[PDB]
This record gives sequence, structure tokens and C-alpha cells, in this order.
Amino acid sequence: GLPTMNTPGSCQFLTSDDFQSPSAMPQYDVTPEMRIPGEVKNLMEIAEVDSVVPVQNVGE
Amino acid sequence: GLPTMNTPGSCQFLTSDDFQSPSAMPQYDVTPEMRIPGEVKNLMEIAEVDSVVPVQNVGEKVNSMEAYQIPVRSNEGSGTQVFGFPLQPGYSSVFSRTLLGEILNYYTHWSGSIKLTFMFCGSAMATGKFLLAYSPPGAGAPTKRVDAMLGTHVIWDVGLQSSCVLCIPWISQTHYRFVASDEYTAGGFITCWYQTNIVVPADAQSSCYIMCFVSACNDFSVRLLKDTPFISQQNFFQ
Amino acid sequence: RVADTVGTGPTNSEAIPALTAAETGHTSQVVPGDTMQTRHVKNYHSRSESTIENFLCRSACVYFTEYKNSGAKRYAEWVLTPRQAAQLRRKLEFFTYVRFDLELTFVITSTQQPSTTQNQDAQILTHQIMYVPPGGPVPDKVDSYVWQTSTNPSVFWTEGNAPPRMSIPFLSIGNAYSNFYDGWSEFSRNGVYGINTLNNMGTLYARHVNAGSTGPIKSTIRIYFKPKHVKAWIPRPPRLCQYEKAKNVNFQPSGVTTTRQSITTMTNT
Amino acid sequence: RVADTVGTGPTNSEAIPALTAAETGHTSQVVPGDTMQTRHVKNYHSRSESTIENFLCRSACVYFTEYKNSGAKRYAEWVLTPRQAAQLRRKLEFFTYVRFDLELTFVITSTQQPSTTQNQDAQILTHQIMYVPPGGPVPDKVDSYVWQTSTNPSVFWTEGNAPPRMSIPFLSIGNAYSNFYDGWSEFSRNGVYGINTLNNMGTLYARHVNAGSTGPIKSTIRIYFKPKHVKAWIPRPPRLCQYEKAKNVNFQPSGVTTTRQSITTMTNT
Amino acid sequence: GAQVSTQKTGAIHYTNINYYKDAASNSANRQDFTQDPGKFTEPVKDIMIKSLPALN
Amino acid sequence: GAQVSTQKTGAIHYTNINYYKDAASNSANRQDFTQDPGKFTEPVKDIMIKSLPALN
Amino acid sequence: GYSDRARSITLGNSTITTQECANVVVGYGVWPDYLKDSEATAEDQPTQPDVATCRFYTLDSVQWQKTSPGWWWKLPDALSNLGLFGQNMQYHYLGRTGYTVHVQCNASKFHQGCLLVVCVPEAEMGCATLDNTPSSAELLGGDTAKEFADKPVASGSNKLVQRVVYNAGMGVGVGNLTIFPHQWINLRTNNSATIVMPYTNSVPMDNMFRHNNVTLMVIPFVPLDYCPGSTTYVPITVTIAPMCAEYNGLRLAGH
Amino acid sequence: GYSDRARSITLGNSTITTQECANVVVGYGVWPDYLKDSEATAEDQPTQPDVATCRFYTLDSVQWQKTSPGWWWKLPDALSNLGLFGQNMQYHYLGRTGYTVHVQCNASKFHQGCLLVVCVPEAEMGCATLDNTPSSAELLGGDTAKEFADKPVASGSNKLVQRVVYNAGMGVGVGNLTIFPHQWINLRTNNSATIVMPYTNSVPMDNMFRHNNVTLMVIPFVPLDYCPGSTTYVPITVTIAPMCAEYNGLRLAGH
Ligand SMILES: O=C(O)c1ccc(NS(=O)(=O)c2ccc(N3C(=O)c4ccccc4C3=O)cc2)cc1
Ligand SMILES: O=C(O)c1ccc(NS(=O)(=O)c2ccc(N3C(=O)c4ccccc4C3=O)cc2)cc1
Repeated sequence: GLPTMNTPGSCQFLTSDDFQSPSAMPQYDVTPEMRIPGEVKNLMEIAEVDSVVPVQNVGE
Repeated sequence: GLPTMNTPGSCQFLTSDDFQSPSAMPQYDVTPEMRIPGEVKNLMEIAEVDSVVPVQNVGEKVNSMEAYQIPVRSNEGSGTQVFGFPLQPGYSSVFSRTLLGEILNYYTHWSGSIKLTFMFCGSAMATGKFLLAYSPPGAGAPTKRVDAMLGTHVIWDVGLQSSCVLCIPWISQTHYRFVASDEYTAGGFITCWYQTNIVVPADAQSSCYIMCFVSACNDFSVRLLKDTPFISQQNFFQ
Repeated sequence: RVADTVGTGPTNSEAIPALTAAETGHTSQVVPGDTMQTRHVKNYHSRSESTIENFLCRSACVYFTEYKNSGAKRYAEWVLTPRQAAQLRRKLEFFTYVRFDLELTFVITSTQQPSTTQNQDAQILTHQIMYVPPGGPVPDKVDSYVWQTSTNPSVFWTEGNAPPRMSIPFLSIGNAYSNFYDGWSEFSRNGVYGINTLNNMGTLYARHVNAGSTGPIKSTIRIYFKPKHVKAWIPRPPRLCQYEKAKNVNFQPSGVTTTRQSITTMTNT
Repeated sequence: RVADTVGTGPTNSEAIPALTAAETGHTSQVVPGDTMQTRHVKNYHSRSESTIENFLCRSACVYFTEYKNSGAKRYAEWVLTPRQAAQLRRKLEFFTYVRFDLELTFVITSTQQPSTTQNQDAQILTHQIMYVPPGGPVPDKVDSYVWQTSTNPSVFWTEGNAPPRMSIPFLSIGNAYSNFYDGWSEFSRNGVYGINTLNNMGTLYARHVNAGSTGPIKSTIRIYFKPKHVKAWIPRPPRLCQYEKAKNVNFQPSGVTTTRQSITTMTNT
Repeated sequence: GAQVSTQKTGAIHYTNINYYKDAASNSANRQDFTQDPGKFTEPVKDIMIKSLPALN
Repeated sequence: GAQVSTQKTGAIHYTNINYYKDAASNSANRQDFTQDPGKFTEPVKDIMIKSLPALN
Repeated sequence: GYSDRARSITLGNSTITTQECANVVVGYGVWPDYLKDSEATAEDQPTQPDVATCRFYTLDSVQWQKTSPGWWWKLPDALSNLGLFGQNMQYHYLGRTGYTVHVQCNASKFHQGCLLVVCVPEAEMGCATLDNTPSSAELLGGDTAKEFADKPVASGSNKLVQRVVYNAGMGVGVGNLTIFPHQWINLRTNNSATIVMPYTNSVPMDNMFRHNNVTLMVIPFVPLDYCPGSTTYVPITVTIAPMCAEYNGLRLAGH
Repeated sequence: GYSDRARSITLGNSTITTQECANVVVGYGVWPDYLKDSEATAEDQPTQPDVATCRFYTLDSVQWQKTSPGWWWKLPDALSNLGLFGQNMQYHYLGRTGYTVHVQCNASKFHQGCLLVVCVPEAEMGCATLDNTPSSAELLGGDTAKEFADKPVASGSNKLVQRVVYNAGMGVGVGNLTIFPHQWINLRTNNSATIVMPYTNSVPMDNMFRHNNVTLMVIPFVPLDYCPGSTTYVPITVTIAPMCAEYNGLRLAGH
């Protein structure tokens, strides 16, 4: 026995948590990796590109 | 006290988990070890062995030893089709009960080459040549030898060494394929045609036989385990 | 960690870092210093909470079904797709190809159903959530041999504890999940359109292990997906018009923007 | 980690790695390169999720029984055998001899039984699952001295907690469990056929410790087996025809394959 | 081994040990900072230098 | 002691310490990779070499 | 060398020179090259078409009206007629390609207008009927330009594609299509667009007569406009060239 | 030395030479050898029969008809009559053996047919009645070949074995029996099968007059066939030789 006292915060599920996990099928061998062109690693890669602004508006 | 907060995932039992455990009777001394012949350590040891394919099916050619033999006879016009079945193990009703296919039905994926050894069990004076062709999916199976040639074929010339291995190579657009039927991926068509009709002298039977064997290659792997559909039960065995 | 501004000062030489055709498909980089003069400003702002992973790694509810514990539908069934919830779907459809592992958490909550049954008392319903890989067996009656979980994974969860969690690795025939597939499955180009076998992780069935209370109880399995270890390639426009189908990109045409008054108005309607 | 393909090219010498009798009981190894030419292809595919252990180490339900908490059968009894479920049994019968440890997990779920009893309220039933080694004492009445668990292992589990788990080591008179025994136990070759004492780990009895609610409650003990530390020898054909008995290999003859049309048809019926 | 790395600070140290057999069950890689906008922005063959007009 | 070994990766590190007296209560040996098809395949006395026919 | 108005792309036999234009837009930063062994999923031996399936195949010209909706040509299905590219995709199960999509349109210096030339990989089009998929004869070209419309396509039981310029037939705002490699053909100055597509797919090689990996869309954002008289027929001509073609699995002729 | 058509297996006094055949199939990769002290469960002193219980005991010949179902001979119970092997198993409680199962069948070069020669360790046969076990006089031979049938054995209260070629009397597909060491006797060329069984059991030594560790099955997959006339009686003769016999616990004669 290793004494522990559960701090409040336990037995809940957040929608933004991040933890270790139990696997489903264990020892599954994931498919290889291809270097498919145009990899994205940050949203600022996408946000720094021009897009046409629809400045004019009336009703049609 | 050592503070801990139980992450969600606790207090459940999976059917594929793996953990330490409390023992029952503690300090039990397990029996010794014998080196009994023929140890298995991988399913690919079993899957790379030949098994007879029951290519022929009709309705009573599926309840006898007529299933395994492929009828070959001398027909005057050459370009007649000997057999033809798609390559789609673990779904195809030709490989559904073979050794390779039965291991395959416990897996969802498969990848690797497959060897189809055809063994001529005719007379010892009967001859014949066959054009064994595998045509990848790109069209809906040849209906003539002149179309089958274009695929990946191997002309088998008989006369000693009564088997010839047509090795089907991996042609797929993905690194795995489904064992269960799908139409994003398919496995093409395996056909056999007469290259040069069966020439049989006198006093020798003019109807011979071929046997088809299915085996896995050494570039073969299966991934993602599921459980078979070809076994069933109702009530428990009393 | 973002970039920093540096002192400039007047400019009267032929440099014009402003004037440059944007007709060449090149999005020019212009700093404050180019259109005015701005001294050395240090920025400590961080462009982290904007990473591809952190963006997508948030648990979103993809679905929920209901199943009576005593009646007809004693089990629910779901073909796994993120295409059942608008919220998660639009985030994924911001990339053409994505690769990731999944964390499936199930939040099962039970509700008693009105009935005239006498002495209704529950004895802690236990739920079974079972994953059936693609091309598995399919249960019918809830007592079928299929539920023996011979090889098929399953989480057994007693009610009133931390919700069940399990991981799934990256399972795809290809090397990425395609969020948009232009093509058919059939070589004759008919049938289903973009119903390719790469984003079809079989079915997930759930049912009550026990017979619960004497009366009827209806339980609601809510499915949560959380993308871990994400790598996303080829960015693409976010969806504009509302979704119509769970396997097609069908839509009804609608506005290009929200309307306002004139071209020179300074206040949105 | 699987093997790799290497460049070949044309072949016009007397090698013929294709033509070779398969009449010698030798399964020849032929690569792509032998029947065509295929360049150097690297394969990173992994033949792990196909290991003997990983195959068999999946928890499968072997059985389940029911026992009233107030009436007649207040206890259940089971002679341990994996031969009660088709699913697990067929996997084990893919090997002639297997050696392994067991992890027994019991998923006990209670269901209230319809009755006209007044004020039925449970006070958290506690279940006792007891392992009785082969040649132990046998309980009758549920109050028998046998249930004192003097030396016999037992798990005491209060309902509404993580399901009980216990390990059993490899217990066999021999050095492997025989999944197929050809022989009798009697020297005169009569009686039981292949009911050898090597796969007979005694009995497992279970009952309600407490008297539960005033009314009747029926509980359902579901037994799960999970083979750890597996070593399997001598491979053998998987079962074809359906199982008929839990201790014999009795069967009714059935098809050799699923039927189709002609020998040259390209579509399964 | 125990992987120790700084907590994401604005302007320290946490032990983390993977406990599962698969590497598909490890916690997300929330920290993974890289930026390289020379892709979608400015995909041109010959980079336009900011000191003269792009066209002649 | 703590046994540290790589997680099964496709193409890292987990502590694991056995906590029970028996060695029949340790977690399964899911990682245990070996292949040796020179058994059931090709059980022949004299190995047939791929360059000539098996029979004379 | 001197002015950047000049460019000259020689692939095999055909050369496209242009007197005046701008820079070549290279992919996402990748130029199409052959697939290496560490990506090769095929186990068979691939062919090398080289120069004989790398010439600039000049697709159908379409006439830009004063007000015109826009156009699109699918990429493996605009070349399924022309030359040896149309042969090879049919005799081979798998194919892998890159492109040089060069859209050329000239105009006088008294004309104005502005095309957006984008190349949308994986353009999965919606449908007028909100529960039916497109047909394969409306959705695809035949090397012909399919054109959109400026009014919603009316719903019924029809399987005709939903075609509205402003939603691009995909249900995404037209103004956001610029993420994808592109260029503009502003008639004021700059008379061609060159977009070098590298092979983009989730799998290393895929059948091309069932899957269309790229879709070129040419959308006029500023309508063609001019004064009375002059010329009134400014066509847009598309010249596409396969680049680094590679096939596998030599089957037989099919669909 | 020269052709591989030749083979010659000398064990003790009897030699089996064959003019034409193929390779010897060695077990699972193990050749029968004596049990070492690190496997010896017996505490008593074993005998050494040596050459006098290692000769090729020629069991009953059976005649292959044009269409014939197949045959099987249990292994410790086909030799329970012949020579000193039949004595020793009865005077000794424990026994340990390996085998050289050599099935020989000749045919002319105008005959065709093909036998599968497998050796199934632990062949536990089913029964026609789905709740009764086999008898010990139908299930076992007496050194005689028991033959299957091509039609299901009708159910009743009978304890006769379920005998159907295609299920092999075990309820496994006949076509999958090839895992086990075997060989084929294709009459086209190759006129014998040699299968060297090493001792296979879960325990190191076991009684042989109550347990049958191996079952030889000879199943014709391609029926014997020929033209009218010629010879019409091609027998199959089985020669089995114990190999590395070892006994313990010298009791008295029994059953
Ligand atoms: O959950 C599964 O694993 C499981 C549930 C249903 C199932 N399908 S079955 O093979 O049709 C089957 C159907 C019913 C029973 N069964 C009974 O009929 C019964 C009566 C009384 C006590 C116990 C039981 C019991 O198990 C056993 C098996 C298999 C496994
Ligand atoms: O659970 C077991 O360990 C246990 C249960 C029953 C048992 N069998 S017995 O030896 O027949 C036995 C039978 C009954 C009682 N017993 C009573 O009759 C009683 C009356 C009032 C209070 C307590 C008790 C009580 O224990 C004690 C022993 C032994 C042990």
C-alpha cells in the first residue's frame, strides 16, 4: 500500500484534457509515412495568405 | 498521502487490456519446460504453407473430393478457359475455407504477395502448356487468351517438376488491403487458358487434373485483429 | 515566439517594398517599417495556441444514440465517421488530408422512463461498448454470439464511475485519411461518389449488460473524439454553406457574406 | 519487420526458380523478382500484430450462469474449460498444444426480478467467487462449511466497483495443455474418450454473501479468460463444421466451401 | 527514463513517463513549435526580393 | 530496477516495474518478435536450392 | 537574364514561350519528381514514358464573353483522349503524375478583366439535388470546359452538379480559393498563369480513370469589359503537360 | 551422389531402397533422438531395444480402386501385433518413439492419381452419433487399413466413427491437412513418401496401448484413372519403422 488521497479534480472528463491512455488493439503497426507536399504545421501558415475581401454589399 | 486525481479511463474492463495482476495461490512452482518439436511463434509460420484450394464449385462439387480437382481435358480449339476466380482472400468463396484465408478472416488488413502453385496430376505421357495470367483490376477480367497475355502471365511448360509457381506480386495503390469486400480496393482476376492443348497418346487417359495451392510469401504481413464470421453458436454446448 | 520590429526612419531611395504586383501569386511580406517608421518594439507574443495539433486536439461530441434496456432497440449502432456533428466536421474539413490517433470517451447517462411498473429499483446498470472492426460480424438480437467479444475490443463500464476511455491508433489503408475524395469506388464511375474505404473504421455497438430495473430505463451513449498526434497537410477553404448530408458535400447556395448598407458605411447592419 | 524487394532484370539462364516439384512436401519460396522484374521496394510493414501471443491474448467470454439470491439455485457452478464458447475455443483449437497463464475477470451484473414484494430496496449485494482446485470439497447448501475458504482462493467483490480480477498460473500435470487427446483414460479403452486430466482446473462456484433486498434478485456472473505468457506448439487446421459437444469433437458433415456458379465465374453467389 | 521539459511559460519542469506499450497511447504533442510560411505564402519559383518591382 | 524499452513504433520509452511476488502475474509479452519459417515450410532433409529442379 | 516578362518552358518537343507574363508559381514548394523506393507501394516494375507523354497537350479553347460564369477542367480526365497520356492511364492500373498547368490568354491594352487561376486538389462537387450525387458526364469534362452559372441550379430529381460561381460548386466561398497554388491573369499586364502541381495524394499512386486528383478552375473575378467595336472574342486556351509520369501494373484496356 | 531419384533407408536389418522418388520430409525440423536427462520424468532405468525394434514393419497392403475414399492407420496400434514392438508396449508402462513412415505405391506411366500422405498428431475423431464417443474397434486398426466413405455415416445410436473424406473424420477441411509434415505420391513421377516423425507429446513419455500419438492418413485427392485394359489393382503398401524406442517401468503383460 502506498498512501494516496484523491484531490478533487478526479473522476471528471474535460473536453480539452490530455493524458496517457489504455490502447485498444495493442501492438498495432501503424502504416508508413509519406512526405505529401504542402505540409501545414501552424495556422499562421494559412492565415498569412491573401483572400479576396467582398467589400461591396447591398442586397444582391 | 500522495495526491492523485483519477483520470477517466479508470474502473473499466477492456477485452484487450494488459496489466499486472494479483496472483491466486502465491509461490506456485510452475512445471518444467520441454522442447516439444514444431514450436510456433508467429502466425506467418502457418500462413506460408500450401493448402489445396477448392476452386471447382457447382452444388455437389462442394461436398466431395471433386471440389479440389480442376478438370482439364483435351479440347481441339485452344483459348478455352481452364478456371477463373478473383483474388480477394477471406471473402472469395474459393479461398474462404483455405488455410491462408482462414487465418486471414481474423484480420482486417493484409499485405504481401501470394503464390499459386499449380500441380499437374495427369498421366506421365500427357503434355500441355498453360498460360497462367493474373490481370490486375483495370477492367473486368479477360475472356480471351489474347487479352490475358497483356497482364502479368507465366507460361507453364509441363514435363518433369510437375508444379510451376505463378507468383502474384503486390499491385495495390495502398500499403494494405481489406480482407472484407470493398470497392476502393480490389485484387483483380486470376485466370488460366490453354497455351497449347493437352496432347495425350493412346492408352493414356485424356482427362487430367490440376491442383491449385494457396500460400503466403515472405513479404507478407497482417495487421488489425478482429474475430471471424465463419464460426457460430446458439446455446452453450451442453 | 513571434518576430520583432526594428527602427527604420525616412526612406527616399528606389526601394518601394510596397509597390509590387500580387498578380504573380506571391503574397508579399510587408512590415510596419515599410509604410511608416516604427521604432524597435519587442514582441513576446506566442504563436503556440495556434498550432495545427492544439487546434484540432479538443474533444468534440460526434454523436449520441439511445437504447431501451427492455423493449426493441436494446443496442445502438454507429458507423464511425466524424460526419454527424457540424462542429468537429468543419474543423477537419479545413485540411484535405489529416492523420491522427483517436481517443474515444463515452459519456453514458441513464434516465428513467415513465411507466406504471411497480417498485422500480435499479441495481447499477453496466454498459458494454464494443468496437467491431470493418468487415466484422454484425449482432442482431441482444444475446447473439457476436457479443462474446472473442477478439473484438470492448469496454465494460459500471455506472457511477469515471467515464470509459480507450485509444485507437491510426487505422487507414492509405497513409492519410482523406476528408475529400473526388472519385467513385466503381471503375464505371457510378454508384457512390467519394465513399472511399479509408475513413471507415467499422462500427461501434453498445448495450446493457444487465436487465437493470424491473421498469424500463433508456440510456444515452454520447461519443467523444479527441485527435492526438495530429499531422495535417494541404490547407483548404472552410465550409461556407450549411451541411446537408453525412457523406456528401451537398449544399443549398446562400450568401457570400452578411449584408450591410453601402460600400462606405462604417457600421454593420 | 518484414523482408524487402531488390532490383532484378531479365533472366535467360537455366535457373527456373519457378518450376520445381511441390510433390516433395516442400513449400518453395518465390519472390516477385522470379516471375517478372520488380525494382528495390522497401517494406516497413510489421509482422507483430500477428504473433502467437498477441493473437491469443484477448479476453473472450467463456460462459455465464445465473443464480437467484433467494430461492433454489443460490450458487452457480462451473467446471473450468474454455469449451463452452465457440469463439475462444476455435482460436485455441488452432494449436495442438498450448501453455499459458490465465487472467480471470468476472463481470457480475445484477437485475431485479419481477415480484409483488413490498418495499424492495437493495443494500449493495456482495458476491463471492470461489475457486475450488480439482479434487476439492463440493458445497451443496449455501451455508455449507465449504464456503469458509480455509485454503481455497476467493475474491470478495462489493457491487459497484471495478470488476474482480485474479491470475492463475500454468497448472497442468503435464508440460502443456492438450487441446486434442486421442486416447481413453481407461486401459481397457472404454468409457470417456479424450477426457484426460490435464485441462481440468477444478470448479469455480459463486454466490451472494448477503441476503440483498427483501425481494428476489437474480445476478449473472460472466466469466472472462485472457491468456498471458502464451507458448503454442504444433499448428493444425481450424475447425470447419460447427461444434456439437463441450468435450467431444462430434460434428455433422457440411460443405467443403461456400458454393458459387461455374469454375470460371468471377463473382461469388 | 523521465523526460523533463519546461512548462509552457509566457514571459518550469514536469516529469512525464510513458506507461503504455504502444506509442499511439502517449499524451498529445501540444508543445511542437515550428513555423515556416515559405510554403503557401510566396510559392514562386524565383523569390521576389523586396527592393525592386516583381515585373520588369 | 526499472525496465525501459521503446514503445512499438511504426516508422518511445516506458517504465515498467513488476510489483508481484509471482512471475506468473507479470503483464503479457506482447513484444516478442521472432520469425523462423524454416520449420513447417520446407521441412525437407536436404534443402532444395532455387536454381535447378528438385528432382533429377 | 534581363526582363522577367520572358519565360520559356520546354518539355520534350513542345515549348511554350511567352513574351510577357510574370513568375512561375511552384506548387506548395515542391516540384514533381519521381517516387523513391521509400514511398513506392507498388511491387511491380514501372515504365518511364519520358518525352512522349510530357508534351504540352493543348486542351479545348473556350470563349470568354463580356460576362461569363467561369470554367473548370478535371485533370486526369481532360487528358484521357489526347496523346499517349490517354492510352497509358487505360493500360495501367496505377499512375502517378505532376503537371504544368499553363493557362494562356492574351488581350489588347484597351481591354480589362482578371481571371483567377487556381488548382483545387480534391474538388468534390455538391449536387443540385440534396441527396443525389453528380453524374459522371456533367461532373467531368471530356477535355471540354464545363462552365458554371450565376443563378442556382434548380432542384428536382436531376443529378446535375450545383453550379454557382460564388460557391465554386463545392460550398466554399469563392474568395478563399487563393490558398491553393494559383496566379491571376490580370489583362492589364500579365498574360499567362503557370502553376506547377506536384503529385498530391493520400496514397503514393492511384488509378486515374476513376479518381481525379486535381481540378483546374478558371474564374473571372472582374468581367471582361471594353468599349464598343474592337474585337469581341478573347479565348482562353489551356495547355497542360504531364510531368514525371510513372505507371505500374500493366493490365489491359478498360474504362 | 548423382540423381535424387535414389534414396536408401537402412534401419537395422531391413533396408528400403527406391529407384525413383523425391526428398525425405523431416518432421517439423526435428529428427527423433533419445530423451535427455533434462526431460526425463521417469525415475526408473530404461531399456534400449536398438536394432530389433527398428526394422521396417510392413503393415497390411490395401488396394486402391479407381474411386476409393482414403485410409488411415493409427500408429502405436498398427504395430501392436508385429514383432517386438507389439511385445514391449505391453510389458512396459511407458514408451517413447519416433517413426519413419514410408508409404510406397508404384504405378505404370499410363496411370494417373495422386495421394496425399499426411501424419496428423492427435487425430481425435468425431462420431456419427452426436453425443456418443467412437468404439475402440472401429476407431482403431489392428494393423489393417480402416477406410472412410464419401457419404455421411447415418446417425442412430451407433458408435461408429463419422467417416467422410472431405472432413477427414475430424471436422476440419481436408484441403488444410498439409500443415502437418507430409508429402504427395503423385503417380506421374514420385512413387513413395517418407515422413520422419519425431516424438510429439505434451508429456515426455506416455503409455502406447491407451494413447495413439500419431495417425497416418492416406487420402487420394485425384482418383486413380487409366484407360480400359492394362492392370486394375495398384496396392498401397505401408512400411513403418520405430526409431529411437525407449521404455520404462517393467510391469507385466496387459491390455
Ligand atoms: O454475452 C455473450 O457472450 C453471448 C450472448 C449471446 C450469444 N449467442 S448464442 O450463442 O446464441 C447464446 C444464446 C443464449 C445463451 N444462454 C442461454 O440460453 C442461457 C440460459 C440460462 C443461463 C445462461 C444462458 C446463456 O448464456 C448462450 C449463447 C453468444 C454470446
Ligand atoms: O460462510 C461460511 O464461512 C460458512 C458457512 C456455512 C458453513 N457450514 S456449517 O459448518 O454447516 C455452519 C452453518 C451455520 C452456521 N451459523 C449459524 O447457524 C448461525 C446462526 C446465527 C448467526 C450465525 C450463524 C452461523 O454462522 C455456522 C456454520 C461453514 C462456513
